[PDB]
Amino acid sequence: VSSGRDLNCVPEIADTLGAVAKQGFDFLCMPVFHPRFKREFIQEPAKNRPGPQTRSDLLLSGRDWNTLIVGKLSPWIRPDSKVEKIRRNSEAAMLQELNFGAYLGLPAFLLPLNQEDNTNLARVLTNHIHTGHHSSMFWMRVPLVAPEDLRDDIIENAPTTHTEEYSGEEKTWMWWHNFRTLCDYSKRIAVALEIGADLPSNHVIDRWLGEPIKAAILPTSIFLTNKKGFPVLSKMHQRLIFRLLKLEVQFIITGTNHHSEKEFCSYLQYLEYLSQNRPPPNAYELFAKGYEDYLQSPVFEKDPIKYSQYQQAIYKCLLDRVPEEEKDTNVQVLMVLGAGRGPLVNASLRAAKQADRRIKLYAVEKNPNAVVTLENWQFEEWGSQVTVVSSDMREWVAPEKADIIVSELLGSFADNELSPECLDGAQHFLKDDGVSIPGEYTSFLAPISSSKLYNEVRACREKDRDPEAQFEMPYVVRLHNFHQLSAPQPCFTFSHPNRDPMIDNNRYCTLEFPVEVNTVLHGFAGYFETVLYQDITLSIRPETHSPGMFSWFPILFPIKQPITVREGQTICVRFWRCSNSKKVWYEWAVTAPVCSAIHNPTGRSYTIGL
Amino acid sequence: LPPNAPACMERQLEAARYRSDGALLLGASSLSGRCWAGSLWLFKDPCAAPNEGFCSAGVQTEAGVADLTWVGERGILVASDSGAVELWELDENETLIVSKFCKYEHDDIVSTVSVLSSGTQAVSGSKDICIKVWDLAQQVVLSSYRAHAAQVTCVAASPHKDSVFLSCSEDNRILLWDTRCPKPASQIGCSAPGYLPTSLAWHPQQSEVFVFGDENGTVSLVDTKSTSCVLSSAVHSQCVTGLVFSPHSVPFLASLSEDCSLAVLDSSLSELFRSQAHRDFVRDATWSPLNHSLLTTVGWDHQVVHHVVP
Ligand SMILES: COc1ccc([C@@]2([C@]34C[C@H]5C[C@H](C[C@H](C5)C3)C4)N=C(N)N(C)C2=O)cc1
Repeated sequence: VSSGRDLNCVPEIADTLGAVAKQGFDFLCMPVFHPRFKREFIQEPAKNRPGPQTRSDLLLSGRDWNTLIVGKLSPWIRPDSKVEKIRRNSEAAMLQELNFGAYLGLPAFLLPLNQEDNTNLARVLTNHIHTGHHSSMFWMRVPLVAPEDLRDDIIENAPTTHTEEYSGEEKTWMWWHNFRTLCDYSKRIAVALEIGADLPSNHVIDRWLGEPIKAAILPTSIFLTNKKGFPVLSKMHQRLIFRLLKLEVQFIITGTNHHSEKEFCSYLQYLEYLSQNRPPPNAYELFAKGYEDYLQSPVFEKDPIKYSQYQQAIYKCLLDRVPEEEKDTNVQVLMVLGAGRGPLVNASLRAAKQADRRIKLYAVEKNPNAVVTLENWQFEEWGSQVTVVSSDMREWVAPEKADIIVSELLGSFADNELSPECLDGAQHFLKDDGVSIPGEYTSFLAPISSSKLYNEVRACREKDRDPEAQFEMPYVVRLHNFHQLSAPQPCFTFSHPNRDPMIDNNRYCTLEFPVEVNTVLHGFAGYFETVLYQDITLSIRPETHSPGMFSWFPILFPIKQPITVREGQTICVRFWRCSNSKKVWYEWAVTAPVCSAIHNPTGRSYTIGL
Repeated sequence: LPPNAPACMERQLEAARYRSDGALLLGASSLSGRCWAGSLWLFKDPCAAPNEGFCSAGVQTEAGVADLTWVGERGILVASDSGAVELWELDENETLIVSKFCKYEHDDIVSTVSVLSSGTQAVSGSKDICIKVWDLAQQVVLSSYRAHAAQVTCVAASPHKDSVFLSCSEDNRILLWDTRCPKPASQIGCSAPGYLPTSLAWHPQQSEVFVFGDENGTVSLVDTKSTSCVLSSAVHSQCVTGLVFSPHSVPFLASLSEDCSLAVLDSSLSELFRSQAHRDFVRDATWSPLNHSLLTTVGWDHQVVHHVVP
């Protein structure tokens, strides 16, 4: 566990850092200038105060400042104070403390969010960020519950607000939201979430899903005392620690030792005890460990579950097409479209031996690089049973019509998004009673909230192209720090073979998503369900997800501008699957609660080459 | 200088308290440099201050001193940055200052301390938003109160009532306390929530009236029973850090501020005396019990000024 110690009192910088390192802390959160040292910059004679203003930078090595010390803004600095004199002094002091932090080369600086108005605090910080490009981080100290809603009910004439306040309990998230909106979603500004004695309602903690949390501040006061006499945490407090550990945040310990009979190391020992006693990561979690939240613009042989289903689908199709009395006289002609390296071809052969039936295989692949792998396979192992087809399928005439056409939906050798158009142009060399594998597939859409992902898409602005083209294109992404706002609904379905007189792959779907929580819409997550044969299916939809299928990740359709969504409101999405004669593209827009621009019109930012 | 005492005194002087015999207690803290520690000093000769070589007693604390208060005639209550309330007992010969107890109970810097009328109990206000009632005999915390929403700026014990004390914080709240009530805190509010309260001072004779200074430099005279402001004056141009009454039968009010100036006011809050002697923030002020016309002030400029109020 990466952890740090928060101290507002450091008399000897060399001795204090050595003491916290002995306890097992990786870093130290300390003030760069004395917290009580109130400076004057405008009024005399306090303006001409003889120096130094703080401790020398030579008291620690450059390596120690860059890895072991996290900056802390002085508590007296109030840039949004109602007094003009305090406002101007805090402005000059904030710059003085921030510039000193950059002079030391600190990896992170702590600034507090303890009120509704932090506009001038945002203005001064944004100016410091735009004055020379740097990698220095800024951790915003925000509690889960405001201290006004945390106070003891001991004031006689002014008692605590006992009434229900759904939006009032989420006021702390709005302090952070308004601040980062003012700073124009800067990647250098993160959340240092402070956990109160009594946790708020689950909906308040759910607002922080998809937020850039880099630190978790845990005070000594929230720690309970066990039967032995050691610092522990409640089951509800432990639940949040397991959630925060998955987000890979840096847990910070603040306040004096309340369990005085045991040293500060006991507080850290419990956090390291929780990480060693957490639920084990599954095959899906262990596969994509470094691929978390990293979005790629639109490995496969390493998934055995995927081809096991294809093998079972062909095995079930063969038995249903040829009875036990015809297991030698009737030969089933199978056509593998987009054969690639031959995993679907091998799965087709394994199924024939399992069903004990006669098969004639045709490995179709346009990519000549993959044809080398197939032709080496059909000479060293397969033989006369498999006939590799590298010719242009539109010109090439089949010796006989196929019984079963087997293909993959997504893959490096598959046609991915162009699966309907390619299967429609392949059903001509298929028999009248012919079966297609997969026979059917449905796409699913779900509204998501992720301020972290929106900022990652925002960072994808490239030169020599539209400055908003990054929002008008889908992304393959491992959905980690995000929040699904509503249950995924079916968008469009395709069936193969399609014996329709007028085959049109153009689609237009309208989906209404009911949202029972206050949130901010950042985009839409795309999933899919596919029927290979009868009950045998493959799915990336979280509800019906195929166990151990890491080969396919969900797609993401982002929106140029985020949309505020209230409790009870409905998100209405309009999706278009557009198909021309030369290209195919996706167009999307939001109509409720507010209207958005039609994304990717005429496929200007994204198009799949037909 | 006496044994155990440090060779040099910290530049920033935070507290100056006159003992009933005439001796002066000094609280210095290091707010800049290599070491950010604090120190406690005693001067039987007030004119000898701030010179280290001519002092009665001296000692160095682990961290800087934020506030100080006399515990009878030999005890010294310390509000430390370490988040601990320290009690330093004076020697039988009054030459050494020994540490009786150091309890780390406040999560942040203890900014203000006030001994309750009995002299066996004391109250502490810290940046951790908490207020604690301490027992000076058993060295423990009797009650831990969290009524405020921001850092507790000032705590002032009632002159003769033990259960009664005042507390103010950056949440614009002035609370009148009474440990005899199930709900001890009572928000003694004004007609309009103006500027943040910074200093508190109980009246010595009238146990029902008090004075408070705000961050805008205004000092207000407020009665507890009337629960509304009747008289106030713009005394300073910057935050009022302290307010101290004289030992007179009809006391004079000494106002301290960050504008580096001292001010002495009457019952109608009108100015009588003003001193620009300090070139830095005026921290503490104490009237001599021997000479009621004499007033000693300290600041961050390492100056110990002795004034003669007319
Ligand atoms: C609502 O618009 C969407 C657009 C594309 C998709 C899908 C496919 C995959 C597959 C089956 C479906 C048809 C074709 C082929 C596209 C969905 N494309 C990718 N890369 N993913 C992961 C999908 O699920 C999903 C939703």
